[PDB]
Amino acid sequence: MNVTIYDVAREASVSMATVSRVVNGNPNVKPSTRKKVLETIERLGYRPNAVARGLASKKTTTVGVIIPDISNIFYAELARGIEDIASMYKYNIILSNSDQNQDKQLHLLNNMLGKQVDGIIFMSGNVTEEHVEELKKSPVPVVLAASIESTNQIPSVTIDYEQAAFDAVQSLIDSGHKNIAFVSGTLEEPINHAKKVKGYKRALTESGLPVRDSYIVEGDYTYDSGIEAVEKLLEEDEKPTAIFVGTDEMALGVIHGAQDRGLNVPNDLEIIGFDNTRLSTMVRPQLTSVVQPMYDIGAVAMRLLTKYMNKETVDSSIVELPHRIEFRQSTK
Amino acid sequence: MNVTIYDVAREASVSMATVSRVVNGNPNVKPSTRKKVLETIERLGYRPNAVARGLASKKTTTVGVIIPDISNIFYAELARGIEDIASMYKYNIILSNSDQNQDKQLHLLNNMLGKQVDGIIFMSGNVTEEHVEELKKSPVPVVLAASIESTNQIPSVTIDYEQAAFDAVQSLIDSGHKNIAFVSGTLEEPINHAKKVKGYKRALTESGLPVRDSYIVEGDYTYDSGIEAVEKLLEEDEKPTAIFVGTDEMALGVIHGAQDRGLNVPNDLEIIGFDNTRLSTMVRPQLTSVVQPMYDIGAVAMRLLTKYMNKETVDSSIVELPHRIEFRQSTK
Amino acid sequence: MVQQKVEVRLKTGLQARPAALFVQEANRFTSDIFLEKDGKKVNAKSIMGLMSLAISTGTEITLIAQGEDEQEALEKLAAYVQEE
Amino acid sequence: MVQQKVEVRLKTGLQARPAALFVQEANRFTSDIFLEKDGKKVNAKSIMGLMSLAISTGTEITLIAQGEDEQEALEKLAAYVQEE
DNA sequence: CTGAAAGCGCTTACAG
DNA sequence: CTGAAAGCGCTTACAG
Repeated sequence: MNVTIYDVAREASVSMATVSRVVNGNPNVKPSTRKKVLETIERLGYRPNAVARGLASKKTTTVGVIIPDISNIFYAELARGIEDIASMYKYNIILSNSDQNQDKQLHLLNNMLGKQVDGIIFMSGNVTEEHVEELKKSPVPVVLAASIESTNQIPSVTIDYEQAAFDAVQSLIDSGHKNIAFVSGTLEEPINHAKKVKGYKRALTESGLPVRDSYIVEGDYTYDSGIEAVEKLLEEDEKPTAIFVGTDEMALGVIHGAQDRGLNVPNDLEIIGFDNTRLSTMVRPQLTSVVQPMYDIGAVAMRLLTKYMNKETVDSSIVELPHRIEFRQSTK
Repeated sequence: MNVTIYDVAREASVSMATVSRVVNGNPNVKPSTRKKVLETIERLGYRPNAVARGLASKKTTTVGVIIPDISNIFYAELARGIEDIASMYKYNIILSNSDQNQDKQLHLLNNMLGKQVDGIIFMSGNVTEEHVEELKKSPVPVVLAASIESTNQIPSVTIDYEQAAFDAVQSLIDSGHKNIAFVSGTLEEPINHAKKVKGYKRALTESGLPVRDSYIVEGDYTYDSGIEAVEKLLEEDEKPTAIFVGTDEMALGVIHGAQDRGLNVPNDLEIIGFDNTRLSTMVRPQLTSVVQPMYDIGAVAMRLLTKYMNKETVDSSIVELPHRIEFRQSTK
Repeated sequence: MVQQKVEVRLKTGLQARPAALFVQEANRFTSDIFLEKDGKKVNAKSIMGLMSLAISTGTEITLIAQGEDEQEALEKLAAYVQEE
Repeated sequence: MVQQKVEVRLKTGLQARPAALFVQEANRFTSDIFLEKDGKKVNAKSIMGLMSLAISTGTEITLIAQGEDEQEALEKLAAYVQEE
């Protein structure tokens, strides 16, 4: 603030352009004089001005993250991963919540973009055609996380939500279960009606089981939204022998819905969730869930992004980590 | 990047100093010419450079938050609150994790400080004498969150962890319970051995009950760390009739520890947790917990901080929101 | 100056983000707005204040509005806190 | 070039932050380091690679180290993944 | 209302 | 290795 690169040029009897060379660290100075410069720095408390460096270097060492809601354990981990890999590449971060709505996103976007970010990790449950054609001309590199967008005109690390759903809904089938419903989140989120539902129905039809509109009910994403659906199933003639859920909490609120109706899990019904949240092992019975490595999805998207700003070699802009299933006390 | 305030000075036939007046919005320009300026801006796509404005205004419109670990639901909410109140005052944010260790904190600190933040919300489980005397001379305003630091030389919004513990440990007492243990987190965190434990023991001694070192056991902060402690209590002669826990998860892992040992909650033991996490209502039985308004603690600390940068009137630098208790299926 | 005593059918009450939304909602009105709670009243367009009361479910509170849009304001605020 | 086949007594395995720590741990060695998994091997100082294998508990994997501190490296890495 | 000028702290090419 | 100079895009006081 008061001690500049100028005042080091003073106490160092060197040139302002010298002082810069030492801080940034570019080899090419007299070590004999170099240290002459590293002394004053420690001696004066000279903290370089990241801003002054920004205007002149045309780079900031900062990525901006647009994330739905940092208060949900789900996006939480995702955030850490991004934060970590970034803190590892000496890249600082700018975070904010998009509340999932559009006119707030494009805003955060265009904003950060003016803050001069050197990059952007962006994740939303809805990547409207608009945003794509918007991100596409961003002056700085972009990379999506946990997000789905059909064209693939933008680099993105994501997992195969369809297989995920499929490979789980099948688990049920191989266990004889021929009447398994699916408790889903907002059906409008393409990462549901275009990935999970199809992955769900792909498993039924593929093995020759029905596909009626009485096994796939909607509802919000929290605990409660799961207590409802359950009720709707027992109180119906297509007795659901088991259920697939696109969120752990939801499931957790379905396990309960049923025990309150006196039924026993799994003797009366096996239930498999989605995400494998630390919350998963928290329930009783223990919830078997579809693993979605969020910490990894975030770490990769950032790491990938750094491998763009620094202009390294990308071999694929469609990265997909794998998945599994953690069988527990909710299934045979 | 290519369209500057200069190029608007061009297409607007106005002065560079004119163009600035309009963007920042300071009344004092010819509305007739003002609009002449707002047109080119929309017409050219002129996105101002937040950096150039930063070097010249000596203000950035950004606070930096130092937070322990953004992956724990606890700090999660805390983050949202800070993020919200900030996004409300048009103030951008910079987040990072201190992993709770010191040489990483002072680093994040001194770093952000060089990034030129206009302020800092800082929360850690340990505010060593060092950091204080360090924060104290920060060139920009600081404010602590959920954090404890005895001297009070730094503005901070916090709740009364002692009362909290007291007013909860008493609940037990009025329910006859005279043998209640306390499952605590890292005892070394002043926000435990200097706030909760005393608040715990203040309740015993005050009502004339004992205070033996066989009711207050340590253990990590997660689910598992709670399964242990429980075991240590049943398998002991000072039969714990109930237990107080400094974290919900921990408790949640104690409720279980006991049912697995066949005992019944609460007939065999009432248990009250701490934080009142959304995870609280997730358990079965439902966990009665000490309410600690994190979303509020964060929103206040930021809001307070804004009411410092803008140099408004502060009436207290020791803000404390209140607390309560959410009785549920874990107590009579 | 328009006044009204209201319940708060909110589940979280006036805390957490709901609270925070209440305040932003309040600012969509030019009318100085206020919220009284069992005696202490604070500015309802201020996060500091509103959050210091920690108004939980079941509590009844008087809300005050004085300005061009006091009816409009009040209409909305009470409405919001009504959960309904 | 020093080699070793190891289990991975880790509870989360080589995923989540543990994974991420493994990589930072790997970089404290000048020795080019690698990790083989059932056939595919990636750079162990690279987050991209290590995370694409998604190595969970119970899996045995060969780790390779070639450099001034290959023993030192290996000693530590295998050690880490050993949970023990 | 409103130009012209100087200055924010660093860097980046350009001559030694 | 290494100075001197110009320039990053905006703002801030200073004269109209």
